[PDB]
Amino acid sequence: GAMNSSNYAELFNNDIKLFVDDTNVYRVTVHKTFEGNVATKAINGCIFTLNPKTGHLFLKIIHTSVWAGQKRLSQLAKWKTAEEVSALVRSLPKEEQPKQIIVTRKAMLDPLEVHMLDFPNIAIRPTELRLPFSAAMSIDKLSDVVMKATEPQMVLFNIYDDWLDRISSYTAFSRLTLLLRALKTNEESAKMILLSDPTITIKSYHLWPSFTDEQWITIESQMRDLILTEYGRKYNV
Amino acid sequence: MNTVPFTSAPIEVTIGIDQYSFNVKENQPFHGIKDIPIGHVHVIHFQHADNSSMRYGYWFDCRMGNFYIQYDPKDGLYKMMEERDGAKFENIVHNFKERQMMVSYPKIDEDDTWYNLTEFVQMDKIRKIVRKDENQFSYVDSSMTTVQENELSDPAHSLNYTVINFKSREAIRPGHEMEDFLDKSYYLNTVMLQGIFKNSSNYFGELQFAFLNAMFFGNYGSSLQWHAMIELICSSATVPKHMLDKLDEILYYQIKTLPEQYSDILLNERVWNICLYSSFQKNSLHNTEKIMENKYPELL
Ligand SMILES: CC(=O)Nc1ccc([N+](=O)[O-])cc1
Repeated sequence: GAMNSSNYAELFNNDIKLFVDDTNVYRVTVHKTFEGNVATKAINGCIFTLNPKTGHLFLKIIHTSVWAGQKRLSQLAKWKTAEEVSALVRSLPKEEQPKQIIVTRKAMLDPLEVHMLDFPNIAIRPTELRLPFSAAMSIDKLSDVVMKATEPQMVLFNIYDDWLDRISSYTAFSRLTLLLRALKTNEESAKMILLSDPTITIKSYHLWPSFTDEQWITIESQMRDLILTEYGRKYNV
Repeated sequence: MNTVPFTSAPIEVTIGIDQYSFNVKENQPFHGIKDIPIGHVHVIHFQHADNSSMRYGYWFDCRMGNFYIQYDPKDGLYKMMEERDGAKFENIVHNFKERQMMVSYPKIDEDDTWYNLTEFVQMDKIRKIVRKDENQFSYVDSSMTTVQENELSDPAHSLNYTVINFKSREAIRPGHEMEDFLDKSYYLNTVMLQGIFKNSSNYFGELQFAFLNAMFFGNYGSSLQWHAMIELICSSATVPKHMLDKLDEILYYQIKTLPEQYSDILLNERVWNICLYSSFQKNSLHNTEKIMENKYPELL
């Protein structure tokens, strides 16, 4: 059934699973027309498909041409997501296909279930966790490849950089969700924290800065402060 | 006009015949039902006074043979049987009629209710749903599972209704996933009407049979089937115009006949609100929508 705080370590067992987040698939800017009406302009989006055990991220870029001439785009976006996730699974060798796909939004359950009818043994599950994957587009290198795309494209990343050499996947996922929660609550501050010290760089093949273990503890403490703050600045506490 | 005689009534029982019912006391001198209209299927059904559990009964068509009821004290129920000796049967019935030991099928002449509930029901096609090899009549009771339900555990004494499943490969063409799920016209018209039923009369017959088993026996799988067959039509953007008009009439008379106090269990809120207010056919069921809104506005 649904994934929650109680069965959290299941994410890091040896059954292949993927999170799918669709919140950045259909993206628009809202603007005024010359007549003073309102209109939308689509911008490029992405499907965020993540193996939480390995850090492997399958970033399917959604180019704005896929919406041309289509109606009810927010509904179509869920079905397009499911189409692309199904195509990804079919592209993988059998031994790499997931045994479960966890969707971050319940509205993805029926579209993905219907697209995966060929795979009756792959479980499609919701979650009660409020995961911050919408903030993936606050990661500069991810945002950059999405905005530069001129055609549909799949780009593969490891969202944990080399962390698994030093920490477990449980700890890596916890760091990732802390970073992303911070970026979602106050992007400017979070990004300031991450880059304030210019002697710590992002390797060309990485997404995040090359912190030592001790600097990560400081960084992580700064992100918690940020999140509790904003939680005060917000509710006044 | 045909007759279903009873050998006797050894146990106190409420007896139904179609939408009518009457109480018989233990060892009351009751010997059956006369003046049954020819041309329609019928159902004769039973609820014992001591065990309101298990309503049960028999679908039959008097044109297909001479049928009677006899209590079996070993199996503890009223059983339908066929009498092959036509002279023995005429003589039994004539004596019971002479002694006025029979209730009269009590049809008002203005009343088309039973016709309207059984217009497409066929008794030869109930050899698909309940193939109890030898029987010309068909036993149904409250607990009977569907054949489909054996897979989500006895299928020759079950309801072999047509398997409808909206998230199935049968319902969804590869490459048309979103289209076929949001508009079920290809599943309705190509898969079900052209491939399985053969015509809409057959589609309406199983839909009518499903409703009647839900109403008379509280058969839960029958209620599921009735709602699925409604929802498949309402969720299709493309439906023959004559089918929509006929469906409105079918459902109107079903909703009219439903006991007011059973609406809580026999009507699925989700299906009816979707069908009447969200679906492609939301504007196509005027008679049904009006009776539903005046009789069960709570459900909506
Ligand atoms: C496949 C198919 O025609 N089934 C079916 C047709 C009619 C009835 N019926 O009761 O009239 C029951 C089942």
